[PDB]
Amino acid sequence: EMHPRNPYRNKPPDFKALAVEYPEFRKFCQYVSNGKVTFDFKKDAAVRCLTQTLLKKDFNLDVEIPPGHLVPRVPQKLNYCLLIDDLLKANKLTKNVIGIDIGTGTSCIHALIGARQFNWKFIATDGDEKSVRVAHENVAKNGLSSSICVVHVNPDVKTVLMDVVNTIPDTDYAFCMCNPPFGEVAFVNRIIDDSVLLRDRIKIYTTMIGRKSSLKPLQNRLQRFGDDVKIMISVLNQGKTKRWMLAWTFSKSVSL
Repeated sequence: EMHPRNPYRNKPPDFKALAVEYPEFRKFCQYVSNGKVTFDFKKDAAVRCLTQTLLKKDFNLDVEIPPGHLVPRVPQKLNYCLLIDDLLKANKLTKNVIGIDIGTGTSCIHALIGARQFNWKFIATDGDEKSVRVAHENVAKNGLSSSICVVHVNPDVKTVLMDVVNTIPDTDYAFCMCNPPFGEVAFVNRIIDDSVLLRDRIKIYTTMIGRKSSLKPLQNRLQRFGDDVKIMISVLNQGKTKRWMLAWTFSKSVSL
């Protein structure tokens, strides 16, 4: 009941099998006389290693998450990827899928997961320098330099996308992912300012959102374009997590 096509909905990771296959992960597994494998989720090292192990075993991705960073959760990021995959299916844009990932984080997890599981290509973007260092490192480790292009942006500029879409000027991109920096209204409104430009150059605009009451103004802004744009909102899995997805398109050739 996480997501219909998520491989983790009905095949939860077997921590004993992961312990056997990956020894650096089973140091964080508290195997005891209980007969089961016990795992502490309240320690950051354990969650970091769990994410690393899942990426290695299920996506052939050796990734480093450095200390003091967000620890990505593979199932939820994969849910975002699949939600984007379905809309490309409906609007039949599943040929040469070039997308733009914003705020990739330290690990470009959206870019790597898309390039591995969906064969996508990405223009990846982050505003934090150590994160772009580690992003270049991860892309080069996994050999996806021919699939993901990682670009640093100075966060001072209003534009988040127009400095990026310059990278390849003869391409009309398919979509953009974003995980906003954790207030959010200003960031997403900058994205929307880029959205009223570059109108059909990017077919579908998407972003996650964490703050609850950030939806009312943003949507208020989007419906200010009236019939010119289409708007859609979606949810995530795990229940207790509080994240939404917001998508919009000026294209009439698309259907959210």
